[PDB]
Amino acid sequence: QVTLKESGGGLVKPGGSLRLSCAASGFTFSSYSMNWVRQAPGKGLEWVSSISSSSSYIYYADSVKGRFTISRDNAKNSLYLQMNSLRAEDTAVYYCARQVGATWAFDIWGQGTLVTVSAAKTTPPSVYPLAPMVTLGCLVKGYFPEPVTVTWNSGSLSSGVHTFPAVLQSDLYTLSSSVTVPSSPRPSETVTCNVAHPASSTKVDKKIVPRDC
Amino acid sequence: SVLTQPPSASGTPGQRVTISCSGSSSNIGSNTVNWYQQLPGTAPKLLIYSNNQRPSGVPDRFSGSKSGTSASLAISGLQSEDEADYYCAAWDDSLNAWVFGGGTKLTVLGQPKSSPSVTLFPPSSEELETNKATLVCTITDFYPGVVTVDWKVDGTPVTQGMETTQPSKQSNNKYMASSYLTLTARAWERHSSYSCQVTHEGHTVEKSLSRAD
Amino acid sequence: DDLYRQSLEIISRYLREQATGSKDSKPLGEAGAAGRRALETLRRVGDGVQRNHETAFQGMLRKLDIKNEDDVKSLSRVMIHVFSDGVTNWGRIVTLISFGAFVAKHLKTINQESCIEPLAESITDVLVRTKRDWLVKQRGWDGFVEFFHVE
Ligand SMILES: CN1CCCN[C@@H](Cc2ccc(Cl)cc2)CC(=O)N[C@H]2CCc3ccccc3N(CC(=O)N[C@H](Cc3ccc(Cl)c(CCc4ccccc4)c3)CC1=O)C2=O
Repeated sequence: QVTLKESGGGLVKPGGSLRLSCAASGFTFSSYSMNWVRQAPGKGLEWVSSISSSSSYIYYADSVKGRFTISRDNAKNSLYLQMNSLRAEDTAVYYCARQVGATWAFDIWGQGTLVTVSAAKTTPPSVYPLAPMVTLGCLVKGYFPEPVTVTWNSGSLSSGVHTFPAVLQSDLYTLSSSVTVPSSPRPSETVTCNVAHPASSTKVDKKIVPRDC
Repeated sequence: SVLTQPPSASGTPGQRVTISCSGSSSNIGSNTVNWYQQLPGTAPKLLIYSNNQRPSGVPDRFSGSKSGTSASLAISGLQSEDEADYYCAAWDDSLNAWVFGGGTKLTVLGQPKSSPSVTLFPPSSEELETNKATLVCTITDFYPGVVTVDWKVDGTPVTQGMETTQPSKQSNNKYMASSYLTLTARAWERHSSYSCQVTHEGHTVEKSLSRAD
Repeated sequence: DDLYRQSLEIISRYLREQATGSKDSKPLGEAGAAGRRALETLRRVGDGVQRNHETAFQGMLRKLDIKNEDDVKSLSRVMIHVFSDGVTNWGRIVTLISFGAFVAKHLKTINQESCIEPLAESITDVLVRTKRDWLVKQRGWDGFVEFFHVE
C-alpha cells in the first residue's frame, strides 16, 4: 500500500506560523521529487512548492515565496512545509503529492490537511437531537474551526445517513447529519450519533430519543 | 491562473464532452499536460499523464490530446459518475513552477428528475435551555441539484435568520441540501406555525409544524 | 559552476573506477548525498547499457582507433553526435557516459591511462556546456536518479 498522509493542519492566527508534515509509506521515498498543492474551500488547485529527491532543487509559487519553506527527511520518510507570516488567503486544504520520475505526473496524493487562518477562537460544538420509515438526526452547532466528523452507532449505521455541508454564521460553523431507519425507533433499538471535533478534542455521543408528536 | 479552462462544462448521458486547457509556449508548448479528476469531497486523482496516457483504472472513455499551446480532455459516453472538477497541469519553463488550470466543473444534465424528500425538525429542549431555537429542514434525493428554500412563521414569509446549504451530491447521483432557521427561545415560544417550503423544477414541497407538540 | 563540478566528479569517478575494474568505498567531496545516489544509479544503468550494447560498443571502439592524446582530443566531435539530431533525454546522456567508461577501459589497457582524465572532462564539457538548461530543468543529478528509479 503506497500512501501519503498529511498532518499538522489546524487553526492559526494571521501573521502566525505552522508546520505541515507528510508521511510517505510503501515506497522508496528518497527516489522521488515531492510537491505541495493547496485548495481554498470551493476553489481550484494551486501548486505551492516542489523538492527534488536529494533536496538539491526546490521551487515555490510566487504567492508563497519568502514565507514558506519546503524540506524533507528521507531517513524519516517525511516531507515538510514550514509556513510563516500566514494570511486569510492561505486558508486551504494542503495536499502532499508524489511526482513520477519518468513523466512528472502526480500519481499519489494524500487525503489533505485543512489550515484555517483566522483570529476567531477554537470553539467546541453543541450536539442537539433532531427528532420529528423515520428520519432522525443531530445538529452539530457553533463549532470552529472545521472539520467535524459524524458517524451513527459507532459506525455500525451507514445506510441512509446524510451528513450535510456546514454553514458559517458569524465566526462559527453549524452542520447537521440525518439517518433514515425502519418505522421503529424502539428504546431497545437505539440510534446514537458520534461527533468528533479534533481541534477541541470533543468526542460526544448523542442518543436520539423521540417524543409523541 | 496561467492555464485557462472553461469554468463549467455540461452534456447529457452518452454525449462526448470536451474540456480545453489553454497555455503558452513555455508551459503546454514546451511540456506534457496531465489531467486530474476531483470527485465531490475527495482528493484529486491522476486521470491522464503525458497528454493522452491513462493510469491503470482509468476507463477508455477518457482521452486527451495536445496541439500547440492548447490541450484537451475528451470524455466519450458522459455518465453521472463523471460529475467532478477537472484540472489540467503542466510545468512552466519560464516560471520554474507547476501551473494548474482554473478547473472545469462538469455537470451531467438530462437524467430522470426526482422531487426533494423534505423533513422538518423543531428545536430540542436542550437547545431551548440555552435561550436559542434552531429549526432544521433536510432536503434529500432531488435531481437536478437546484432548489429554492423559503421559510414561513405563522403564514408570514421569513426574511432574516435563515441559512441554506449549497446542494451536495449523494452516492446515487442525486442531491441534498439543508436549511436552518435560528430564533431566540422567546421568539420560538411567541409563534406556533413553522414551515419550510422547498421549490424544485416550478413545483414546491412544504413541511410544517406547530410548537403545540 | 557547481553542476560542472558535480557532473565532472561523478563522471570522472565512474570512468576511473571502470578502467580499474573495482568500485570504491571512499566519500565524494563536492557532490554529497546527491552525488552518492547519482553514482550508484549510473553504476547500475551504465553497466546495463555497456552489456546490452556490448557488440555495438566493441565495434565503435575498433572503428575509432584510439591510440594517443590527439585521438582523445578529437573524441568530442563524436560525443556531440549523441545530441546532433536535436534529441535530448536521460537515455542519450547515460549512453554518452557508458561509452566514455568503455573508452576509459580501452585507454587503460592500451597504457594511455593519463588520457582518461582529459576524456572525463570532455564528456562533462559536452554534457554541461551544450545541455545546461535541459539538465537544470530536469533537476540535475536528482532528476537522473528519479528518472531511472524502478521500484
Ligand atoms: C554520425 N553518427 C550517426 C548520426 C547520429 N544519429 C544517431 C542518433 C542517436 C544517437 C545516440 C543514441 Cl544512443 C541513439 C540515437 C543514430 C545512431 O547513432 N544510432 C545508433 C543506434 C544503436 C547504438 C546504440 C548505442 C550506441 C551507439 C549506437 N550506434 C552505433 C554508432 O556508431 N553510433 C554513432 C553515434 C553515437 C551514438 C552513441 C554514442 Cl555513445 C556515440 C559515441 C560518443 C562518445 C562517448 C564517449 C566517448 C567517446 C565517444 C556515438 C553513429 C555516428 O557516428 C548507432 O548508430
